[PDB]
Amino acid sequence: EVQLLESGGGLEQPGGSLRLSCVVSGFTFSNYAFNWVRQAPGKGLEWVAIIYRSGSRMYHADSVKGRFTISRDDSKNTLFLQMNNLRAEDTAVYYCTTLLIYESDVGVDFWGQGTLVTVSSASTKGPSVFPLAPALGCLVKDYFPEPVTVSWNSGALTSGVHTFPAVLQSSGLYSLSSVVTVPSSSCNVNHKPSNTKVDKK
Amino acid sequence: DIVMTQSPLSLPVSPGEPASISCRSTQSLIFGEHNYLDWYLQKPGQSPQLLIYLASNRASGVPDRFSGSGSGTYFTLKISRVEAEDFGVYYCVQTVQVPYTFGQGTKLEIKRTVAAPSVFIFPPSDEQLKSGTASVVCLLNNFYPREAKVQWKDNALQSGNSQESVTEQDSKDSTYSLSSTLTLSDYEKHKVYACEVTHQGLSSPVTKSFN
Repeated sequence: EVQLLESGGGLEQPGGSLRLSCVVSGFTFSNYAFNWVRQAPGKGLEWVAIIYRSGSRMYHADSVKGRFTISRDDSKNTLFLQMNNLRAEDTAVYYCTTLLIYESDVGVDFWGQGTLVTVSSASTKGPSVFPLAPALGCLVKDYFPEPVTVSWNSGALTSGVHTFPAVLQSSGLYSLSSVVTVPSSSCNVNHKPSNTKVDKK
Repeated sequence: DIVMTQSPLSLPVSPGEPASISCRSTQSLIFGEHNYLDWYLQKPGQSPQLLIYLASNRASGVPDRFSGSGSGTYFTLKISRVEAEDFGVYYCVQTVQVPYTFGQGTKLEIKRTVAAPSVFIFPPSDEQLKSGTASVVCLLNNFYPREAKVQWKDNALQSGNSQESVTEQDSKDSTYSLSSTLTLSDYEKHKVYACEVTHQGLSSPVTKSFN
């Protein structure tokens, strides 16, 4: 079973550096070219770079050339993307992907889950969690940067759950709510950028 | 760089009706006996998924309702009968020349029947009251279409102190949900707090309030 697992994203100041990693398991890594593709929040897909099985590579020049460097370690089945001289417009979710693999007359294509890179001068801040009691939910207020993840009963309850897109308040901090409807029938917040976890009944 | 132009950018389609998305390039995508254009579908919160490779070949696992055609600089993705699970953004991409370039993406919206929202009001929590700010939230659950008016009212209509957030179309019932948050410091000085919802599915606006 093929899996592309990304890591190394997070918050960094403009002009700083980050190093993304994509560990490939269950797949003959050394025999294929790999790509990085990014997506700014609310925008489309943009191809970033490719590295062939030889080790030769190319970059989207008009946006990242001279600042990003793609590499591979075949002994560790891992793809890398070194991001230097970061700019605000580099904020995006970054995917490692094979793109189209066409061989033996079948077409396959594998993608990682993506890792979010945020380029900003603002400081990290953990969220406050306030209960929304009667439908019911949790209010996740005043955090930066994106993202937060919200589960219900440690991820057991998933039916009827609506977690809303975060909204940037005028203070520069994000805020969202995650609700679940119970019409008189009868939350686990994780903010990795601040290393904060809160459980609110 | 090859420019990929997708049309249309937004495509509202009722379930059971066909859909057609076109993709134009500024350079021929032919090499040998293949056109190097692929179609992807990206659902909310997920990675892109290959649908059609090399212009007209259905990827493994893709249902037969999806098909691709075209050659040279003109390509078309078709869904014979769209279903609720087809909601998402569709992209074409050329791979005949590096740098690989994507189309702008086509947001396919599912046109279901009108559905009225369920309105809920939540007062600020005691934990939050121990801080300096009060947040009142108004919930509009499972409605369609997205167009909806939320207004906050001691019977005084508010303006400038609210923010809205709307979920993506649900993959099952194709409905939206919306939340509106009223932020005040001033809160303890008033008694009546109400949010009034206006939507096509409601014969008359619905108001949910607390004291």
